[PDB]
Amino acid sequence: ANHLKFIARTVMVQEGNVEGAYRTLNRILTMDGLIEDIKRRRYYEKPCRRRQRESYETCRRIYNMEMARKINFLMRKNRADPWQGC
Amino acid sequence: SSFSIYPPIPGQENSLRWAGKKFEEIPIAHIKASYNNTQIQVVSAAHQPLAHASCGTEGFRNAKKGTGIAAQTAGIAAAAKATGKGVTHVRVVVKGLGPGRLSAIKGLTMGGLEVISITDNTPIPHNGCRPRKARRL
Amino acid sequence: PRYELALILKAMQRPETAAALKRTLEALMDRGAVVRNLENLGERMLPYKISAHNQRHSRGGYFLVDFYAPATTVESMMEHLSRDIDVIRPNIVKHPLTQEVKECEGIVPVPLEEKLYSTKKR
Amino acid sequence: QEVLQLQEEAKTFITRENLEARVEEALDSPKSYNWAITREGLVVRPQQK
Amino acid sequence: QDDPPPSMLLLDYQNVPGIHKVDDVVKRLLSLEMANQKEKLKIKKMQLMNKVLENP
Amino acid sequence: SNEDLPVPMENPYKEPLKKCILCEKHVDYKNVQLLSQFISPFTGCIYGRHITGLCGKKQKEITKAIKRAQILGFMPVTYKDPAYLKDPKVCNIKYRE
Amino acid sequence: VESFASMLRHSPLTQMGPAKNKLVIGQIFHIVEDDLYIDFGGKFHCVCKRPEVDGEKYQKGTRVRLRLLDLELTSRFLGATTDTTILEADAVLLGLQES
RNA sequence: AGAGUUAAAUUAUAACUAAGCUGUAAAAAGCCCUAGUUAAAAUAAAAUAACCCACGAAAGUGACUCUAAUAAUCCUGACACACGAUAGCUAGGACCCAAACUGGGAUUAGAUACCCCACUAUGCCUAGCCCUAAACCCAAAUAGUUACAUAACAAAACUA
Ligand SMILES: [Mg+2]
Ligand SMILES: [Mg+2]
Ligand SMILES: [Mg+2]
Ligand SMILES: [Mg+2]
Ligand SMILES: [Mg+2]
Ligand SMILES: [Mg+2]
Ligand SMILES: [Mg+2]
Ligand SMILES: [Mg+2]
Ligand SMILES: [Mg+2]
Ligand SMILES: [Mg+2]
Ligand SMILES: [Mg+2]
Ligand SMILES: [Mg+2]
Ligand SMILES: [Mg+2]
Ligand SMILES: [Mg+2]
Ligand SMILES: [Mg+2]
Ligand SMILES: [Mg+2]
Ligand SMILES: [Mg+2]
Ligand SMILES: [Zn+2]
Repeated sequence: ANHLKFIARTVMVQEGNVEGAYRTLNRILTMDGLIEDIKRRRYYEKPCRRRQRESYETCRRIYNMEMARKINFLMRKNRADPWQGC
Repeated sequence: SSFSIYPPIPGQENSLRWAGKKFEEIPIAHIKASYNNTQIQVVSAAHQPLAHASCGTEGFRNAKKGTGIAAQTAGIAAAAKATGKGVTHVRVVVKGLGPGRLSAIKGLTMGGLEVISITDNTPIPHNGCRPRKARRL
Repeated sequence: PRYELALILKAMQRPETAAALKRTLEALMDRGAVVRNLENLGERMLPYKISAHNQRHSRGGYFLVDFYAPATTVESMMEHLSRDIDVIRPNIVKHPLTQEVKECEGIVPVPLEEKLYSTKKR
Repeated sequence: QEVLQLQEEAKTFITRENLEARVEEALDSPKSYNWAITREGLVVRPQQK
Repeated sequence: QDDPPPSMLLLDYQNVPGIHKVDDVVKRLLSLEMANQKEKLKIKKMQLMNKVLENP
Repeated sequence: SNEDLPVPMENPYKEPLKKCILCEKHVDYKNVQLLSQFISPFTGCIYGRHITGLCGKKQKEITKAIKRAQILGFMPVTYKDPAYLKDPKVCNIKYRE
Repeated sequence: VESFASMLRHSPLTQMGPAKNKLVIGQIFHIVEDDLYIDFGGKFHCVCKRPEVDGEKYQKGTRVRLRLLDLELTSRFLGATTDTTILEADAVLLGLQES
């Protein structure tokens, strides 16, 4: 309101197509996390529900990043085995 | 062909024109996209309202106006009324997240109007007013 | 220095700007501040429109006053600079040169934690 | 060491006589705290513009 | 209720030599006027242990 | 009598601990550029540790210095200040794919 | 008769020190069509990819050069009592025995 | 614990445009002193930072600044003393928004429920009470050990 207009959350189209700039804008809001913020601020969530959701999200993030680390560690063993029928 | 995403600053000496006018001279398309309705208004650069349309004005009714096809027809009709008043380019701003966002933008595209910039101005409170309670108690 | 005054003034010309700075520093010296120096950051367009003294401003000058002041007179300084109308925003902070930079010695790598669960067979 | 440092810092303090000259000097000499940092950890100053 | 003077010249800056030849500005800065409450607490604590204590 | 046994000394090959970007540096609320490098250009949000990559001390000092500059009126809230848009990118977030 | 501490003191692996950024010559003992199994002689074989240049002269018994990073790739994941060895080594190809 | 301040929203109220706006799986009721855009006090709450794990004894605390400040040369210990989330009570003030109760509209054989609309106590401040919680991390405090050893599950077993 008090700020200057049309600087924030603004992308410009290239060569006359708007759908690509729209997916660009949606990626900006997605990495900034604003999309889930608008989904979660449609209704009110109690602080107990907020704490449970943050604990669940932290647990899932820890498990997923550690599992992806294990996949990236074991990716070099996906080659064909040299000792078949030994 | 170095293209920048960021807008041409009014205080800067950047030289980009669309049909002879500067960047802040181009009219504005406010797109309020709610979960049940989509209201479209094109206004001038001096914030004088050029034309207005909505899904209820396009002959749709209550559950029919929440879908995207009503927002698409609203974008086509609003771009037709904007072309009737004689505007070529418009800077479009979207308020709120709804199912008719894509449909409103492409309706404004297909209705005989050109867009150059899209700004998402969605009301994000910094923990301000308390919203309503959740469903399914 | 001990305190630092982030002082955003109204955008105006040289003589009444210098006069407003004059009465601001005599207001500080009346409460008893020992001012070290004055700093100008120039005049800039504000980040946002600020409503103060029944007016909306967009441009303003940025000034810094650093001083040694007793702890009881900071409220009197803030009250006088709130009633002053040629200033748009006064704020008083502790000066960052009072604290000394504690050492970033590097990022200690944290081990992954052991022994969280029992040695039962699943 | 601190009282000898405060001895020489008191010479440049603003007094009643010094106030006019210091206001006139400060309104003529702007200075900025702005600097940038790089990925390698080096400080870039915008004073070269 | 003991009353420290405003010109008390707080605890950390008492025993260094050459104070009274230094002008009023630095003495005012090093006095209790611009000091914190904890400096005054140290001053009261030092005076009270020198008042009542046997071996300080 | 065996001089070939190892000695109980510490590790000589300890490569020193990796440092943050502002490490043995001084942060401030008066410099808008340094505070605004760690801020999203389109929205004004403050990046976390996984994007910024600091010691926790400096991450907290950057957060407090930004928020002090946000309240005191030195830097914009809703957007990055466009005069400092073309600063070098220290953050590891990639917006264009 | 030499004691074993004396042999550890004069072993080349003790002279190696760090396993990071060490130039070690190795010998290829098994050929998989894109995968070279190279025994550089420390503990484990490493597995490299066949380069696009001179790829015909990498055969069995061929000596190559390596830059070691980890002598044994081994990590800890949460909920594990013991670490997870991959039973391999990590090294990349520079060239083959420039003489 | 005091004192001072407000960025994102939101609103009283004005100016242009439109005949519709809100509401859901779908509808009705309600509002058309309505809806959109531009200007904006007061009150309430403090996105991102936070993939952080700090402060406090616990409850609890994460918008900014300043002031005062976080006992014990540090063992256990009450029916004594001092605090104690939300909800509730007396008096004064404030009231954007949310909302028990209530009244309408849906659904149902019935619906004094789950769904929708409006509003009250209340949620806020000052002053005094009330002394209750799944006040739970269901794991008492202070010193220690990895010796013996798996009822089951869970957060491994244990000495003074
Ligand atoms: Mg406002
Ligand atoms: Mg309601
Ligand atoms: Mg329940
Ligand atoms: Mg209070
Ligand atoms: Mg009706
Ligand atoms: Mg009111
Ligand atoms: Mg906040
Ligand atoms: Mg203590
Ligand atoms: Mg006790
Ligand atoms: Mg209570
Ligand atoms: Mg109450
Ligand atoms: Mg009420
Ligand atoms: Mg009823
Ligand atoms: Mg609890
Ligand atoms: Mg119990
Ligand atoms: Mg006990
Ligand atoms: Mg069993
Ligand atoms: Zn650091």
